Amino acid sequence: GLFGAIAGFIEGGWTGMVDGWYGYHHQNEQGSGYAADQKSTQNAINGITNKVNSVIEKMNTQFTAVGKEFNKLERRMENLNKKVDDGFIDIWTYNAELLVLLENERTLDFHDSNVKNLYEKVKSQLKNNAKEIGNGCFEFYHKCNDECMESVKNGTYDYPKYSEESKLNRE
Amino acid sequence: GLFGAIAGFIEGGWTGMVDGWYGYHHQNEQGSGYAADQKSTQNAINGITNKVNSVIEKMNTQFTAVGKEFNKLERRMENLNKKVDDGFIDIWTYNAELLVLLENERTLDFHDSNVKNLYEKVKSQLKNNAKEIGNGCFEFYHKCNDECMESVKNGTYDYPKYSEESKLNRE
Amino acid sequence: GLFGAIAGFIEGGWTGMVDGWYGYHHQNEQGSGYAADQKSTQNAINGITNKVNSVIEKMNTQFTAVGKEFNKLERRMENLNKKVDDGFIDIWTYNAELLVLLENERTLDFHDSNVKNLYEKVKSQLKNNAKEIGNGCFEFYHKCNDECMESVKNGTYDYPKYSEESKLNRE
Amino acid sequence: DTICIGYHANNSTDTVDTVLEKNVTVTHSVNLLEDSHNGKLCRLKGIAPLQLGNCSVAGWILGNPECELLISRESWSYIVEKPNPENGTCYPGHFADYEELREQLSSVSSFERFEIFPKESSWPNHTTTGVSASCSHNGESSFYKNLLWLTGKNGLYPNLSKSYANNKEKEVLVLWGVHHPPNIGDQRALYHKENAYVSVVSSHYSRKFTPEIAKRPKVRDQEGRINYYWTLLEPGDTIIFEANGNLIAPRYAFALSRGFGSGIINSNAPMDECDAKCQTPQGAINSSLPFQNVHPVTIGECPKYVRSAKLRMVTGLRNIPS
Amino acid sequence: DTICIGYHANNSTDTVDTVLEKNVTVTHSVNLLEDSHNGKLCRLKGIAPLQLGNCSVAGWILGNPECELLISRESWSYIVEKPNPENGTCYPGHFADYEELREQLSSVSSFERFEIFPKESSWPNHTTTGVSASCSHNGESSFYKNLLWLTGKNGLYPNLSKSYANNKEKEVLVLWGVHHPPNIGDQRALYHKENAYVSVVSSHYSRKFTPEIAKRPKVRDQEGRINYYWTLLEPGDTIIFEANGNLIAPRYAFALSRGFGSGIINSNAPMDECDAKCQTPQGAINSSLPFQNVHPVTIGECPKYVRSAKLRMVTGLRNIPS
Amino acid sequence: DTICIGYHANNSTDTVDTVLEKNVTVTHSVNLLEDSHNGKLCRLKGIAPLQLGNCSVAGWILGNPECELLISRESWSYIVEKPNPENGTCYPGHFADYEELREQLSSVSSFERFEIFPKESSWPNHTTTGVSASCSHNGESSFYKNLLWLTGKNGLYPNLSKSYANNKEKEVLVLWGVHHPPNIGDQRALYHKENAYVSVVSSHYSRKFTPEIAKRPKVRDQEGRINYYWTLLEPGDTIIFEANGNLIAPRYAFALSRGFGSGIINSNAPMDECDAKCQTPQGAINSSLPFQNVHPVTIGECPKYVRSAKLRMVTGLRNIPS
Ligand SMILES: *[C@@H]1O[C@H](CO)[C@@H](O[C@@H]2O[C@H](CO)[C@@H](O[C@@H]3O[C@H](CO)[C@@H](O)[C@H](O[C@H]4O[C@H](CO)[C@@H](O)[C@H](O)[C@@H]4O)[C@@H]3O)[C@H](O)[C@H]2NC(C)=O)[C@H](O)[C@H]1NC(C)=O
Ligand SMILES: *[C@@H]1O[C@H](CO)[C@@H](O[C@@H]2O[C@H](CO)[C@@H](O[C@@H]3O[C@H](CO)[C@@H](O)[C@H](O[C@H]4O[C@H](CO)[C@@H](O)[C@H](O)[C@@H]4O)[C@@H]3O)[C@H](O)[C@H]2NC(C)=O)[C@H](O)[C@H]1NC(C)=O
Ligand SMILES: *[C@@H]1O[C@H](CO)[C@@H](O[C@@H]2O[C@H](CO)[C@@H](O[C@@H]3O[C@H](CO)[C@@H](O)[C@H](O[C@H]4O[C@H](CO)[C@@H](O)[C@H](O)[C@@H]4O)[C@@H]3O)[C@H](O)[C@H]2NC(C)=O)[C@H](O)[C@H]1NC(C)=O
Ligand SMILES: CC(=O)Nc1ccc2oc(-c3ccnc(C(=O)N4CCN([C@H](c5ccccc5)c5nnn(C)n5)CC4)c3)nc2c1
Ligand SMILES: CC(=O)Nc1ccc2oc(-c3ccnc(C(=O)N4CCN([C@H](c5ccccc5)c5nnn(C)n5)CC4)c3)nc2c1
Ligand SMILES: CC(=O)Nc1ccc2oc(-c3ccnc(C(=O)N4CCN([C@H](c5ccccc5)c5nnn(C)n5)CC4)c3)nc2c1
Ligand SMILES: *[C@@H]1O[C@H](CO)[C@@H](O[C@@H]2O[C@H](CO)[C@@H](O[C@@H]3O[C@H](CO)[C@@H](O)[C@H](O)[C@@H]3O)[C@H](O)[C@H]2NC(C)=O)[C@H](O)[C@H]1NC(C)=O
Ligand SMILES: *[C@@H]1O[C@H](CO)[C@@H](O[C@@H]2O[C@H](CO)[C@@H](O[C@@H]3O[C@H](CO)[C@@H](O)[C@H](O)[C@@H]3O)[C@H](O)[C@H]2NC(C)=O)[C@H](O)[C@H]1NC(C)=O
Ligand SMILES: *[C@@H]1O[C@H](CO)[C@@H](O[C@@H]2O[C@H](CO)[C@@H](O[C@@H]3O[C@H](CO)[C@@H](O)[C@H](O)[C@@H]3O)[C@H](O)[C@H]2NC(C)=O)[C@H](O)[C@H]1NC(C)=O
Ligand SMILES: *[C@@H]1O[C@H](CO)[C@@H](O[C@@H]2O[C@H](CO)[C@@H](O)[C@H](O)[C@H]2NC(C)=O)[C@H](O)[C@H]1NC(C)=O
Ligand SMILES: *[C@@H]1O[C@H](CO)[C@@H](O[C@@H]2O[C@H](CO)[C@@H](O)[C@H](O)[C@H]2NC(C)=O)[C@H](O)[C@H]1NC(C)=O
Ligand SMILES: *[C@@H]1O[C@H](CO)[C@@H](O[C@@H]2O[C@H](CO)[C@@H](O)[C@H](O)[C@H]2NC(C)=O)[C@H](O)[C@H]1NC(C)=O
Ligand SMILES: *[C@@H]1O[C@H](CO)[C@@H](O[C@@H]2O[C@H](CO)[C@@H](O)[C@H](O)[C@H]2NC(C)=O)[C@H](O)[C@H]1NC(C)=O
Ligand SMILES: *[C@@H]1O[C@H](CO)[C@@H](O[C@@H]2O[C@H](CO)[C@@H](O)[C@H](O)[C@H]2NC(C)=O)[C@H](O)[C@H]1NC(C)=O
Ligand SMILES: *[C@@H]1O[C@H](CO)[C@@H](O)[C@H](O)[C@H]1NC(C)=O
Ligand SMILES: *[C@@H]1O[C@H](CO)[C@@H](O)[C@H](O)[C@H]1NC(C)=O
Ligand SMILES: *[C@@H]1O[C@H](CO)[C@@H](O)[C@H](O)[C@H]1NC(C)=O
Repeated sequence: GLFGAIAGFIEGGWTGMVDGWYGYHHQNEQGSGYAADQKSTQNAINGITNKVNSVIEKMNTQFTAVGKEFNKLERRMENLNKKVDDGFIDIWTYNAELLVLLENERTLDFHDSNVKNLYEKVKSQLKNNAKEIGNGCFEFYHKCNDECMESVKNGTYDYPKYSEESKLNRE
Repeated sequence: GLFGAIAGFIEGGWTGMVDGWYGYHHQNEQGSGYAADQKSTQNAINGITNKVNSVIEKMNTQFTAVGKEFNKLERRMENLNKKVDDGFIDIWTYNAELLVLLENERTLDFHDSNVKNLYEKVKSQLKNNAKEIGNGCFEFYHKCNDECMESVKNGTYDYPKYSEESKLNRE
Repeated sequence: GLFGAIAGFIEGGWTGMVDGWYGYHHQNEQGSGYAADQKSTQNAINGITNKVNSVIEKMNTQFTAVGKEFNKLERRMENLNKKVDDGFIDIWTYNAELLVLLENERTLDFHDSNVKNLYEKVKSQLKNNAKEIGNGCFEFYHKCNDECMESVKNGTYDYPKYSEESKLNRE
Repeated sequence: DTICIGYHANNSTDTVDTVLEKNVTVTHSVNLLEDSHNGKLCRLKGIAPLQLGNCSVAGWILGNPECELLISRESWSYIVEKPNPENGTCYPGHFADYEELREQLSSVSSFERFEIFPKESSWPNHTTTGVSASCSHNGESSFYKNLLWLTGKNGLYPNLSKSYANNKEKEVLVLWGVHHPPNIGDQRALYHKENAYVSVVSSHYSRKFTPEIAKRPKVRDQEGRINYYWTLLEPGDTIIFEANGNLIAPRYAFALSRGFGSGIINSNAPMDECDAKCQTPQGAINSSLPFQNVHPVTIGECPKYVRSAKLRMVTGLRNIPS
Repeated sequence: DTICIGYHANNSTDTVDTVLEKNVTVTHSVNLLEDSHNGKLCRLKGIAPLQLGNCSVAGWILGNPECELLISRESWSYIVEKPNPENGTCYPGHFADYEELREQLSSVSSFERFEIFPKESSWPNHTTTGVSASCSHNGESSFYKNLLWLTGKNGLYPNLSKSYANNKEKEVLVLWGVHHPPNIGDQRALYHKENAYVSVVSSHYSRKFTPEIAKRPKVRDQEGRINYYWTLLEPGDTIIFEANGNLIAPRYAFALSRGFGSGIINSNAPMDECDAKCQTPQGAINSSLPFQNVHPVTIGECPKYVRSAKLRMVTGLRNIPS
Repeated sequence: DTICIGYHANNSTDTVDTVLEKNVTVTHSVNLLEDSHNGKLCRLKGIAPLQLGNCSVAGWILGNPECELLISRESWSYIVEKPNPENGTCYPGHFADYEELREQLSSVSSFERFEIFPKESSWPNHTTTGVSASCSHNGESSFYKNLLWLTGKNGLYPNLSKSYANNKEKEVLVLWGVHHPPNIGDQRALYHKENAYVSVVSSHYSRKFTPEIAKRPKVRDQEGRINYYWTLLEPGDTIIFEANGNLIAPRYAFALSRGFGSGIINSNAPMDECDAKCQTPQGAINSSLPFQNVHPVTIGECPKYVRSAKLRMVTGLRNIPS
């Protein structure tokens, strides 16, 4: 991936998360669980919806276009008509296939960027109150109940509220 | 944004900076102020200038092309001429609109990358002589007059010249 | 560069590395040397090979297409044939040149991303057992023979095996 | 206590192609390529088409006796002709500018059929009962229902000179023929003259036909020919026929009403009580996708035809499960 | 003491479309789509065009009496014809290959007008004063200024056989006509013969015209017709006219000088003392933008026509102020 | 002890263009634009072409005496005609639908030459020895080898009426001519008649030619003309010639075998003992690149023609050494 998140420092995907694309996985004293981040996932849905919509909108409706007949003394004009039809078909085929290739790549890159940015958000929230174990997880240096977990999810984590505890546990 | 800077960890823009795209904002004992980084801004201007120039250059001058007349027994040839004209117009319309869409997206992504890279440059200069408060700002752990600020701007910051002071202030 | 690695915090290239694109440069008691990372380089080779292959595959073989003759009373049809030929040539020229431009940019961006991701991998391996000197190098806080260097290269570095030594040397 | 950041996975086998990698298994995708059709000829926005059956465009517009089923149809969304029709010009000859007439009829949405020169009020001095075994119907000799073979009456073929003014406020399609007998005996035996002429003139159309007598190969047990001719009459113009023999006079004419979206297609698909917004010779398309690989010939509001076998666009992620 | 990294913002209302988001307000942008024109017909690089006025291409090139203002023009950058001209073929008839002649004249930058068969030195045994009320001028009967209606002289129409060699080093456009009277009385009354002929032959052009006498509808108070014909004469070739009647002889000819960038357009825009590098039927375009939605018909060096209403490319940032 | 992460560099001068920067020096690149050719006409997949030499398509297909070297060739991959050939219609005249015949022959892979009307078995009452000095060979008068100039025999030109049935299971190309003498003395002197006729009829082809006698300019020391005509005969159809004079009878015919990939090109490049999959008028192309700027006219399996001077795609990195 371009941004090193998907198939990068985060090695695999979670089949257990079934309500979104990018999400979390918390495990505290009250238990564990998966939960999809709705803001980032919704932004991706809006952007990709607008992308596919733009692709369809730039393909205007093809109206009536039928073949033509030519008598035995109009072979040049028949071959010119065929050349026109075949040429336009070739160009539109090339356009469609190439567009789908390139924008497929850019879509996967877009998801990779969304995951990288989400990870950087959570990291920028936690700061040194947790250590960065591999695979894109954070090991907390303090207690974090469901209140604190949901505080991290919606981007409202309180750093000074645990600086004493984390500085003590870091020994 | 793809690189999480613009509309990312830096939330908004500065109307007070009127001399460039990407810039700084310093506040020391001598006062505060905005100032645009001229190297990064100039690089963006060069790249985007070359992009628009390339777009215009790939659109070669359309020379004389007028309609044609056909008598009452040339309806097939008239409709073929129309099919050619309409087809080429459709293809060029599609090309222009799609190109503008995609390269608009890539231009905004380009700016986002420039901001992210500038922030990473300043961070790589300051190291642990300043702490990373949110919104893309740095809180200095030492004294920084206009000499030091301008040393950070032009990318000539001296790390050991303040390591003692910063290590003392970090307590 | 979009990802700030090539022509970014890593300023230049190594002519001394002749076996790959992205690589290393180790200097320990046993000596120094260059060595290309084969996994990342091979991934880049596969991706770019598939890109050029896709470009060639979307350009289907041009089969026989010769000019046509027209008598003195067929100037409109002659000019229509010319309009068709010239139009298709113009469109294919535009497609080829524009495609090469844009995908050249995206290829250089792809390399920049590969270098940035490799650096982030090595950093995520070393953690605080080495300090981040500029230009994309790591200064080890402990001893690292060829065994340890090759452990860093193939992505199998052992962090706790040197935490005591590095914590002592960090004083 | 730990928190992790990760991404979705599933059992999806959806694959797409990318610029760096082919056959990438993804979590979610949307197909943009329509390949399905119902294999039937359907109505276009409720309006039914015109099936010609075993009749060609020439046979349909000239009034071939085996095409009487097609006379009642005066409005359609498009025209279906079998790939190679059976009943066309039953009496052999050359149809002048046949393809141009096809192209003209391709933009016709409806017409009004009316006998411009009623068969029993126009030629009191001529015979209007000529028939041929080459244009037979129910085993007996017959002739076109939109033409009138003027032959000899009481042993004379007087100089006829008729005309018609366009009292219809629309374009009027006029058709006629010119007879070319094989030998001189049948020529004099049919038109009582040795050097005849036909003359058709309008405000901007003007042509004069001379019969060419020669020995020609048998086509449907006939050595003589009938060259067919047609013209469009603008609203307000007057067409003048002057003849002394060898004129296959016009009987019925057509007042044309133009319309876009119609056309002539060759198809063997059967008609059915279906309605669609898109019709192809292979069948009707019911889709909102931007591309289709069913057929390049389209009628109505169709997707854009491409030669591709697969156009799948990824919406989800690279599926990396377990 | 603090230092921050941020980005520009302003009061810009410029919006562009992106692949992920429509209507994105940006700080700086450049419009690539020209939609403005001056609504006037201008000179192309200083050279003025040829306004035909109420005259068609046929009327201009045949020397219609109401088009004498157009004779002095022998060089132009392009040709403007009104959408439906008024003064064309004043004497009715068919202009053979009219559209091909239009296409030929579309690539002409200038020509030399000269009387190839001077009216008072060529036909001493024929009358050269034939005029018609259908081609009237100042209320009185008249005729084309580039043609010569040869009629009877002292009661005889001798056998004329003239020719011309191309002494001009360029292509020479030759025009002539063939008269078709309504009845035999006017035929014999005008040409003293019953079976006339016209014969025009060159090195590679060869055609023979026979008058067709028939009753035709009135067009501009005329029942007879005049079929118009033309040909291009290569440098060095000789054209031969042989006739004994019904020949509308050529009077003036044109030595053609080819040129690219010219053409024939239909426009109602007025001429003005303006100069431009790009001309459209809607008006002249003064722009350096790569696209335009003004009109697809262009002359000179123009932007590429597109059907788009807006093509704005972002140069600045996403405008996120206050 | 230190470890570094860096990237490759070399002495490469390869430059490519990017959207943000022109003339970027890169480490590795691949050129996608073929500009080289061998400047020779080569075989297409082993099969050699048909070089016409100084002969045109008309001269080759009519049997011009200076083109006897081309009779032995009955199979080719494509056809090469010199830009302006020398030996075409040696006896002047108009070749009807010449360009359409060229287009027909462009899709022919081989044919069988056979004398349809053997010169000494078909016209026992006519002379088959007519020759002209305008079609000379070895300094002496001669005539086409695929046509037969029927002249007077023992002072009479009887009514001839021959025919041919298609016993070849393929399309049969038939050619013939119609003679137009300059004056009446040579007309009666050659065909013993004053009002002759030619009549060619098939199942769907039918035309009648009348000789036009007039004074025409000299072309190759000839005032008379010969209008050339041709037709395609479907498998199973019968063609009928009826004439009493002025018929340039057919001698040899051609049974056509269709084939794709062939065509007619104008080139001055010499033939050589080379084989290629792609042939252009400039020369043969031996490449696997997707683009070429050599020539737009292609035969075989060629790259797609573009007007570009450089299409280099970067594979390596931005070369930043020392
Ligand atoms: C002509 O084309 C139209 C347009 O495609 C087509 O109508 C479509 O049919 C499909 C399938 O019948 C519809 O898709 C369904 O939509 C409904 C409402 O949105 C959903 O409830 C369905 O979702 C799931 O539901 C089931 C469980 O409840 C699942 O088991 C099932 O697999 C579905 O995944 C389902 O997606 C679609 O809405 C219509 N579209 C329109 C505009 O009506 C039509 O069938 C075609 N043929 C004809 C003859 O018209
Ligand atoms: C035909 O097209 C040409 C090309 O566009 C056009 O000429 C252009 O006119 C504009 C507007 O008059 C010019 O733009 C100006 O450029 C000058 C010099 O660069 C600047 O000083 C101006 O900048 C600002 O100045 C003011 C304050 O001093 C501002 O209040 C004002 O709003 C401006 O923003 C201004 O941008 C442009 O330079 C020319 N281009 C050329 C090549 O001359 C011409 O008007 C069109 N019409 C005709 C009949 O020729
Ligand atoms: C027609 O086109 C074909 C296709 O391009 C062309 O054949 C090609 O010729 C080139 C050059 O002769 C071949 O490239 C070589 O490939 C071999 C085997 O892969 C390599 O060993 C060579 O590599 C290097 O070797 C040298 C040192 O040992 C270097 O000094 C040298 O510079 C090379 O860099 C070399 O790259 C290519 O393999 C063939 N292609 C095929 C399919 O055979 C042919 O010449 C053209 N002309 C004709 C008349 O056929
Ligand atoms: C004619 C035609 O087909 N037109 C058309 C136009 C625009 C479209 O846009 C899309 C489209 C966009 C973006 N995404 C998905 C998509 O595939 N989704 C599946 C996954 N789904 C996830 C999702 C992720 C993981 C498991 C389950 C759902 C989600 N997350 N949250 N919600 C509410 N849903 C989002 C939508 C689909 N399809 C489109 C189709
Ligand atoms: C026919 C035609 O229009 N051709 C054409 C060709 C190439 C172009 O390239 C550009 C183009 C490039 C890059 N940028 C800007 C642009 O919009 N700018 C406005 C902002 N401006 C900033 C800027 C940023 C914020 C406030 C004020 C200025 C700046 N920074 N420094 N300077 C000296 N200027 C840079 C240029 C504009 N316009 C182009 C137009
Ligand atoms: C008709 C035609 O030309 N078709 C075609 C199709 C697909 C292609 O894909 C490529 C292609 C891809 C990716 N890379 C390189 C390339 O330029 N390389 C040169 C550098 N080389 C480096 C390399 C890097 C630095 C020094 C030396 C080699 C390397 N690393 N490891 N190996 C084994 N090789 C990789 C390949 C080249 N060329 C292609 C050409
Ligand atoms: C991938 O896994 C999904 C499940 O997450 C599979 O979708 C499910 O497929 C089963 C059949 O294999 C469907 O079962 C049906 O359920 C309905 C309603 O309960 C019942 O009435 C039927 O009799 C049948 O049992 C199930 O509905 C379906 N799930 C959904 C949400 O539609 C999917 O098939 C798997 N893919 C593959 C390739 O196996
Ligand atoms: C967005 O803000 C800018 C200012 O940063 C506005 O541009 C300015 O608009 C005012 C009028 O609204 C211009 O005032 C004029 O100034 C000249 C010279 O001082 C004076 O002679 C005139 O009489 C008039 O007062 C001002 O020049 C202009 N600034 C520039 C640099 O051109 C802009 O209008 C704002 N946008 C919107 C949509 O309001
Ligand atoms: C850039 O540097 C490379 C070297 O890394 C240059 O390639 C080398 O060029 C030399 C000649 O300048 C070649 O020398 C030849 O070597 C063969 C085999 O040893 C020998 O038989 C010949 O007589 C000749 O001396 C050398 O082979 C070649 N290297 C390779 C791998 O092909 C390259 O020329 C430099 N670029 C420029 C523009 O100077
Ligand atoms: C309409 O078409 C049918 C065939 O589809 C014609 O029937 C043929 O008539 C010819 C007469 O020469 C016979 O030789 C064939 O054997 C018949 N074939 C069949 C299958 O019946 C019919 O004659 C046509 N009628 C008209 C008026 O064109
Ligand atoms: C694009 O967004 C702008 C604002 O971001 C829209 O401008 C406003 O449109 C609403 C209509 O919904 C008006 O009531 C406001 O007065 C507009 N604002 C101003 C400052 O005029 C604009 O309409 C949007 N464009 C589209 C196509 O929706
Ligand atoms: C040139 O055009 C004008 C009209 O633009 C012609 O004037 C008309 O002449 C006809 C003669 O039959 C009258 O019926 C009309 O009433 C006239 N209309 C007007 C507006 O004057 C004029 O005759 C034309 N002259 C030539 C030589 O073609
Ligand atoms: C692209 O850049 C290269 C160098 O980076 C240019 O090569 C030099 O061009 C100058 C001309 O301005 C010459 O004086 C030098 O001798 C060239 N260098 C070498 C090694 O030959 C090259 O000209 C540039 N291309 C373009 C189109 O400007
Ligand atoms: C074949 O072409 C050659 C020229 O390529 C002809 O030779 C010319 O014949 C004419 C006869 O009128 C002479 O005036 C020329 O001087 C000759 N030129 C040369 C170079 O010889 C030859 O006559 C042609 N033969 C046929 C049968 O067409
Ligand atoms: C039309 O042709 C079909 C052959 O498929 C035949 O069954 C049918 O009877 C024919 N109908 C008429 C009216 O000729
Ligand atoms: C041309 O037509 C206009 C009508 O707009 C009229 O005013 C003018 O007098 C006419 N001029 C000539 C020469 O016919
Ligand atoms: C063909 O023309 C060339 C002129 O390049 C001449 O040398 C050669 O003798 C000619 N051959 C024939 C058969 O006319």
